[PDB]
Amino acid sequence: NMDLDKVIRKINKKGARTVGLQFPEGLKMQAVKIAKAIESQTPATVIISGDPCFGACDVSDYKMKGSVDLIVHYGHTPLPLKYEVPTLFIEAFSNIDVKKDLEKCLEKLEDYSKIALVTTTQHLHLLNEIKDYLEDNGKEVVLGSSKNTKKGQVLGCNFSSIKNLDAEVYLFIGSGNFHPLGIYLFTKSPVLALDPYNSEIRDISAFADRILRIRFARITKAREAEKWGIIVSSKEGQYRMKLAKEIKKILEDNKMEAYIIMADNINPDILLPYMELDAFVVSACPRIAIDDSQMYKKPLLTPQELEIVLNKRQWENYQLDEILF
Amino acid sequence: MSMYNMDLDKVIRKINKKGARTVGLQFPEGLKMQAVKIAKAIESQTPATVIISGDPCFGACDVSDYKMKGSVDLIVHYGHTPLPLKYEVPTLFIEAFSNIDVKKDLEKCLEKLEDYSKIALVTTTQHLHLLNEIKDYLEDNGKEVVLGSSKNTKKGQVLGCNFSSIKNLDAEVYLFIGSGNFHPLGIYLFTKSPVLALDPYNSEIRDISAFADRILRIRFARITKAREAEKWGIIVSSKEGQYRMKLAKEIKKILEDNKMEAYIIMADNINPDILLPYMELDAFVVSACPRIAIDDSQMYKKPLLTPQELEIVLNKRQWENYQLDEILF
Amino acid sequence: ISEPVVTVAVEAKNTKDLPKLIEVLRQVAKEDPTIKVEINEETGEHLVSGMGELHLEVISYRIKDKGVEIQTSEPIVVYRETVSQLSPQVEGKSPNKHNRFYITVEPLEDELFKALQEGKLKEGKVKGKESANDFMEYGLDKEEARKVWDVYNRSVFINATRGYLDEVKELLIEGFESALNDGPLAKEIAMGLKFKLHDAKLHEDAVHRGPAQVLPAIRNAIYASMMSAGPTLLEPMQKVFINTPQDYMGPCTREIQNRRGQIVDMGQEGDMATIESKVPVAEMFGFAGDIRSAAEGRCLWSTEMSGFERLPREMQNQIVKEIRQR
Amino acid sequence: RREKMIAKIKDLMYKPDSIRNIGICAHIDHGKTTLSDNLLAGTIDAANVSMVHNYKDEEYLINLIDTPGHVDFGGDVTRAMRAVDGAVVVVCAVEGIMPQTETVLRQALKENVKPVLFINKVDRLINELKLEPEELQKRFINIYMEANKLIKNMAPEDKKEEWAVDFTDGSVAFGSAYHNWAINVPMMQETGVNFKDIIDYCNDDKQKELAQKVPLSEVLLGMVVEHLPSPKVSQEYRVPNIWEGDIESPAGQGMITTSPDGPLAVMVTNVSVDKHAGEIATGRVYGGSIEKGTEVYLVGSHSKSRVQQVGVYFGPERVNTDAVPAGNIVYVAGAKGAIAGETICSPEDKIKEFEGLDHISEPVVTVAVEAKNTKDLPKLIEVLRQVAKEDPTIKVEINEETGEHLVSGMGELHLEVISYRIKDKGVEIQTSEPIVVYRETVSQLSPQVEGKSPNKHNRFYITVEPLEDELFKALQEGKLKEGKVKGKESANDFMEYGLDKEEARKVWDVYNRSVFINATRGYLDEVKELLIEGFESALNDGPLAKEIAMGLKFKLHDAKLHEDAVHRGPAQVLPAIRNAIYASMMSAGPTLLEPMQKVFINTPQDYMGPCTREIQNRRGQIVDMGQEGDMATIESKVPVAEMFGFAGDIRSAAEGRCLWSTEMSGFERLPREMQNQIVKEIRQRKGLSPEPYGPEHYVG
Ligand code: SF4
Ligand code: SF4
Repeated sequence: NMDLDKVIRKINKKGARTVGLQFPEGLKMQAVKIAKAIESQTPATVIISGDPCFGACDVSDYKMKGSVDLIVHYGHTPLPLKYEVPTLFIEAFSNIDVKKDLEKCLEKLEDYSKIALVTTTQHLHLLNEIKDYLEDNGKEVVLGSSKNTKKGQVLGCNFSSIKNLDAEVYLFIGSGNFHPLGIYLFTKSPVLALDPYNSEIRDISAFADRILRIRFARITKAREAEKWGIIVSSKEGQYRMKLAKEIKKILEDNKMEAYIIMADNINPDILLPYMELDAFVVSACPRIAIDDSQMYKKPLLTPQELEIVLNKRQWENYQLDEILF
Repeated sequence: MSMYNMDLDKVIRKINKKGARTVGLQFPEGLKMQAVKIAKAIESQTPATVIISGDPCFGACDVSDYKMKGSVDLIVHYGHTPLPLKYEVPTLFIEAFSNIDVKKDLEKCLEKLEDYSKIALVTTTQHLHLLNEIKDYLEDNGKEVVLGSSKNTKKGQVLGCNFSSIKNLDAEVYLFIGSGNFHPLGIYLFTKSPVLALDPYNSEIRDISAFADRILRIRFARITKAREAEKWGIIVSSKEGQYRMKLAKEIKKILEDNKMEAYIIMADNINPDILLPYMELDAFVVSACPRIAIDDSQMYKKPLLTPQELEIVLNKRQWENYQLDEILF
Repeated sequence: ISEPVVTVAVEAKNTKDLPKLIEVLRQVAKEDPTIKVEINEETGEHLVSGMGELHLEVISYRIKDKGVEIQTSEPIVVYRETVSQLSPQVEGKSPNKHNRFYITVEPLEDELFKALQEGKLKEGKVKGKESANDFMEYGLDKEEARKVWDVYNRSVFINATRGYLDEVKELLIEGFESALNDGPLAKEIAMGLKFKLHDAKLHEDAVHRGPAQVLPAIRNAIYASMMSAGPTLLEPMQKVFINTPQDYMGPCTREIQNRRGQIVDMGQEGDMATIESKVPVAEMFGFAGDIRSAAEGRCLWSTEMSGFERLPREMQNQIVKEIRQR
Repeated sequence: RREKMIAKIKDLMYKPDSIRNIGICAHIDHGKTTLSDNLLAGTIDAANVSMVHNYKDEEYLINLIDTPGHVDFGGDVTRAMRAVDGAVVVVCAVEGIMPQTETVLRQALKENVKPVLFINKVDRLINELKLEPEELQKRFINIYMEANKLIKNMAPEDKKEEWAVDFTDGSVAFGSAYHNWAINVPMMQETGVNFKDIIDYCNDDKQKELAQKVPLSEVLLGMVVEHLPSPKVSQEYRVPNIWEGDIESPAGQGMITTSPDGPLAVMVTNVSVDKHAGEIATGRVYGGSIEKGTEVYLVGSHSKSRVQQVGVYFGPERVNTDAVPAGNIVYVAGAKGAIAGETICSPEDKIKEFEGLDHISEPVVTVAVEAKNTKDLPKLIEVLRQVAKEDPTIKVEINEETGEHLVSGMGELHLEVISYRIKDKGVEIQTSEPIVVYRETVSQLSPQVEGKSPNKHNRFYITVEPLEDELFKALQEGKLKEGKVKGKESANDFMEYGLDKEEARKVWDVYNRSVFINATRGYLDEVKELLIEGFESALNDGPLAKEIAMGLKFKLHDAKLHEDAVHRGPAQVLPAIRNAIYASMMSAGPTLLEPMQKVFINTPQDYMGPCTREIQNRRGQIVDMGQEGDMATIESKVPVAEMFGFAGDIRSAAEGRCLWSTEMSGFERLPREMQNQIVKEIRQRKGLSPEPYGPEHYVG
């Protein structure tokens, strides 16, 4: 839910002639309704950023620079990124009825006493309710926090907050099964996910088996590769040029060729012309390699997976990629 | 393998002379093929690190100056003569001139031009260097040939969004030397004149008028549909050369003046997938490179229109004055 | 209107008389309510869809009333598509392979189809819940009927996702309409389909699911489910009434059979005979010529709609080839 | 010590008359192992074990060669028997002559093996049934009557009397291999044991006393020297039935006479990659002399290698040797990658093959294996690459999309053995139920068909025809390298093997028994490479079932590109060509092909009817029908899809007297009436759309 009255508050204060709107693709179809309201209530012209947008890493402050005086960005908690354009982050808390999914969750959590909670931007508002519920039903509830992440909150490349909980089980609240996968990989504890959208409850160790094996296969094919591509992103929150250049030197030290490729959105199509390159390392978002591996013919590896390739980490010690600041 | 002169020589000596230590390489999709070969050679001959731009690149309007700001010391951009637009980064243009000889096709050119005394020559960038020899042949065989220049385009060159260089020549025929329908297509739509095109690869000389009329009848049908549209998008591009926000906003107010809704949407690359979310919008007007709306319209269910076509929808421009839009600096 | 059976393409000889060719087309469609018109944004042809050869011929004539110098193509038998068995549940996967949505498709109940065709049941997205009375009135079992999400292009798309389906509603309706516009058989308008949502799941969040994820998943599931239900292309049929002198009885009966005609009823009044037959519209092109020679001009004949019946099994492969090739 | 024995073996190996090349023929629980081990005594499971034995003031060199008896791996059975001249037939005295005993004895007799009979587990007759001496006599005589029936039916007609087994002259003996004692009638008339003593020693558990002056190894190896033939004696009659050559030829005559002077001619018996050692081929020299550091031409490989270390056996150990002459059992290292059954010879003198193939091993059944714990994984890959090194018929892929380790081999049983062999290496795995390998092709020439890109302004025209059989077969049998056509006047080779000259010049890439060929004269030099990639990608998963395509000519006729030469990239070209290819194949009568086996049965001729019936029930075609003595040979072709369970069904149908083999025949076309069903099964199984997208999904 879009927090329109607050957006309006901020627009009118800061005297906007022109306002940009940013959404993940999941929220874009509310851009017209919001643009229509703001243009009705203020003298401002609304510019919808029509750009595909994954996260807080993906602010179009360079694209919208000069075109809009303020950016309203929905669905994300801001990162430690130094915003050029004035920006308002609206979390857009879930339009949900969480209620008689609580008892179902309790049912599946019978075996466990000390529980860690994890959730995402859109469900932050539900933490306390569910924490106090579990406590009044005999559970001990621990919520992680960290430098970047609020109490109980995580991101796809910021799992720091749940590294040090020592809970016996972890309950993730929400959809997106990258998050529970990350929880499972880092904690190596049983992990349940409640998807409050369609009421699905599930163990993520199951879904990990078959993904880990796929990653393994990827890695194994990559062991044959003699020419590598190293993908970096022009997205401000994905930009890891330092790392990319370190990886290049590493691969060259292992007497292989490697070439740095920089792009905004990464997709299979944009690797298609580099036919001499036999595999790729992602020096941008850790999710790309993991979530979209089925879309790429050639192996796409996280930097951790490349470590495995080079035998400078064991498969024993597989680790997701994380994006620090 | 090299169909085009990439002038590795020049790029390397200027890189070294200027002391650049990180260099960005931008290729159109026709030359991305060579990125790795090129990259390997530059890294073997300089201690500079090469950054290959993986993003699409349609033209000179689409330099990655913004994106690579701070990241590289120098951009080498291939395949185009530059638009004179503002550079955030040191930028070298390499045009990548074709290694092709049209001499062997000039006889059949002459036969196909029995009916024309006054010719415009036109090419695109990679065949610019061959205009001389074509022009000399033609004039030695009783033709009068004119080279058009303009503020934006070199002598005898078109681009899909600037035909400025054939505006005031008023010839019987325009002879295009190049590869694809698009450039001959654009010259036909702007001039409504005889347009011949020599493909110096097919060795095939073709009159474009048939395909042009086919296109135009589909543009008619798009405009027909757009007349029922009540809620509109105005598409704007963050592409350096394609940014026309002034016009976008003007069109906004014009549509509102005509009691319709209009919303500006800005992005980098325009494709049908980015526009699927805006379910409310019935048709779209393209303030970016006009050629998207013309060339790719079959990929879009909803009508994509140039500003000029919008004028026809609103009965503010005559059907007889259907025209391509242009980009000028 | 005389339910459209023949569609012919008409275009302007001067591509500049175009502004008034639009006026001409909308005048012709106003003058004759049996003629329905649309300009193909996909193709660039202005299509005129009418009630047979003669029905279209009147419209191609009334381009003279509008003064548009035009070419008019030979008419095509405008087909509709349906399915002959129920399908097992077929899964559509989202653009990333991120969502799996399972649908079963089966031929819609005759009572419901009739109710839609004869206008007892209005078309469109089933929004108001208490208006579910309409679905019941049109023959659907009430509790099952209230799960209808769209009534779209002669079919119904229905939701059995409990809890599930919570994401996609608007996108699924758009995808339903798009799926019915161009069916599985040869991209012909679909008729008389029930689409049931059997199961559903989703990988990424519901704030990473947009239109490029929902649209492909539903669209691919829907085509695949229709194709696995024994998809049938159908031709339009006519009830054909021929009134002729008895003298030409044998030749007239021959002419009917030659056009895929089967005798329905046969009445005699004095020296005259009235013959009631059923025949496909597709097989009756140029019928004025054939029926004239076969009866020495004695027969006067006319046609009424008998439905968009199934095109014959042995002829289907060729007709599909011709349509797809075109 | 050892030195003395090894000197004596090197002295021995140059006399063919003083060798015995022998094997042990037994039912699976009848005590082959324990006899083999204990025989060596005066464990094993090896290439071969050698024994030097004194018999009547003369020394003899006995090679106990491995002789598997798994009757549904009949290739291995028959190959083993081909190596041996004599067989110790071993029968449990309680259970008598078993199905399996008859079967393996019969193959021994067929390949000109002289049998000698040992009745084992005498102890348990006398413990279970307590016979009178006359009742012992009569059970021995009954077993040796059954033995003699198989010798009278199967043996050479020259030999049916001489090779028959006789109690009198001691070609039959009895004892217990376990308790280390054996006796024949000649040993009874040397020690003065009667049948009553044997019964007392067995009842009173005094079997160690007995063991002492009628030792298993002395008695039974004496019996082997007396009764079983030398290589020199044997090869005069064995050579023509083991080898199909010109017998008047100098290599032929050199094998006949057991000439170390002849052209070298050897047969590889097994090859085993050994745990501290390397890869070794154990073999029999029929003729000539193999030498260390010598070049030797594998006739199966149509190739060469140069022998590093030659040697012979000293029990289960191997003694390195300068030369190994004919009549011996050989170990060699540096055999290239020669397999079991391989014909090795002199290069320059280059003999004819003992055992070959009529069609190179294409794997026809695929099974999925994974490691049960997601942690033995990196080692599972070491196990699988060991397996694939030791067995070249087994091919292995790792699915990047799925994470499965796919193992493709020669049949259900071949793969069963492999997923067993994984557990000997110690990856705890789960094995899936196996699938058949299909191949896709087209049966007609296609119309010219247009493939359009997403942007609808790029557009290629191609036709597909079945590739010419000459070209297909020359790719299959390795005359022509596959891959991108580089050297241009190499188009000659395509001409030679049946393609037209203008066709040949314009062949562009070759791949999956297929060729993409360029009908545009005059251009394309950027897009060429993209077209190739699109082509190869398209053939990896064909249209019908996403199975490997083969057997195709693609002709590129004509093509139009709307964009600039230098604005056109793979997002235009690759869908356009790849759409063209599927559409063109679908308009060429697309065909599924199934793999087929040549299936060999040997079974007594009462079971002719049942075995022929069982083959026909599985869509089998009878090919040829042979007859040797009491038994019938059946040659068949049978589809691989109808061969699951066959070992069970044909055991019942022939009361376990079946010995059978398979070999790859190639891929027949699947029948028309079958195809729709089978394609729907494969697409169902892969989670594809139930019907396969036809020309409509590639047209506009
Ligand atoms: S995981 Fe990737 S998309 Fe998500 S916040 Fe991190 S960098 Fe952005
Ligand atoms: S059409 Fe114009 S704006 Fe677009 S790429 Fe070509 S030159 Fe640039």
